[PDB]
Formats: sequence, C-alpha cells, structure tokens
Amino acid sequence: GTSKLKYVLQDARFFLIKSNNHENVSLAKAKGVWSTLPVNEKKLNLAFRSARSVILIFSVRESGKFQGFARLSSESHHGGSPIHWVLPAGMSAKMLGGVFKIDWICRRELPFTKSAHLTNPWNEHKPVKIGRDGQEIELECGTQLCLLFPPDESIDLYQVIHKM
Ligand SMILES: CNc1nc(Cl)nc2c1ncn2Cc1ccc(CO)cc1
Repeated sequence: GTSKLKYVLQDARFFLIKSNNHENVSLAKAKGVWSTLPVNEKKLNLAFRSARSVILIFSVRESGKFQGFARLSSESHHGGSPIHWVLPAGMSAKMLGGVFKIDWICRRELPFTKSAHLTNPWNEHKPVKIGRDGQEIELECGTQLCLLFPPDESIDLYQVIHKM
C-alpha cells in the first residue's frame, strides 16, 4: 500500500538531482550514498536539519525519465571511502568529497511523460522535470511526483520511519 509512503513524505522537502550519467545513479542505488557540488551540499545540509524528511528525486540527463527517489539519512561527511564516481568534463573528484547517506524509497523509473501535469512553483511553474541539479521542489508538487512512481515492493519503509 501507500500509507507508510505518505507518512514518510509528510512535511518532507524535495530536491531534484540531475546526474550526468547512469553509472553514478547505479552506484548510488548499490551503496546508498550521494555526492553533489558544494553549492548544493550546503543546501542539503541546511534542509536535513530543518525537515523530518529530505527527499532526493533523481534524473539522469538525456534519459527522459526519473530513476527513483531516496531520503537523506545523514548530513554530508568526508573521509569515509573513495567513491568511484564517473567524473564528467570539468568535474574533478574534490568537488564530490562530501558524501551523504541515503535510503532508497523507490528504485523504479518514471518517464517524464507521466509528470507533465505537475509544475513546480519554485521554478516559475515550469514542468517539474525542468530544473537544474539541486532545484527545490515545492511540497505539494514533490509529494504528487513521488506518488506517481510505480510501487517498489522490494523496499520496506518500516526502518525508514524509525530513522525519523
Ligand atoms: C555523484 N554526483 C554526480 N554525478 C554526475 Cl555524473 N553528475 C552530477 C553529480 N552531481 C551533480 N551533477 C551534475 C554536474 C554539475 C556540475 C559539474 C561540473 O563540471 C559536473 C556534473
């Protein structure tokens, strides 16, 4: 069912994560970690202290889809292992040393065609698929977007609710 999912999303904050390639999203799903640029790392750390749940919604550039969503379980921390991110052009490894731990809520895909009816007030009411890495998604839009994803029956939200 969706009841525990709705509970997790209650009063959550949502942020759009735009990855340049699938490999980093695959690594994030396997290891439960994410890293972003310093400007967004600061935003996520502020949000983590401010909200009962902080939700990252992932989209690989040019894929035309979202690849799932996850809840921050910690602030960023350095010096814990060297994550073998595939680094885009202009992207060095020192701009990813901040590692957040995340718990996946859904690892299923959602095509952009299914979210065309949702606009984000914090990005000029453009379709929620549109936005830069780190763009915040307003509560109602973010909640409805997460509820569009196919259910991920491999995930038990009981442990996530306890992290809260
Ligand atoms: C592990 N995390 C990430 N993995 C990937 Cl492949 N792209 C990301 C990630 N975070 C943000 N972006 C988009 C971006 C923004 C700025 C530059 C600077 O050249 C490169 C890429």
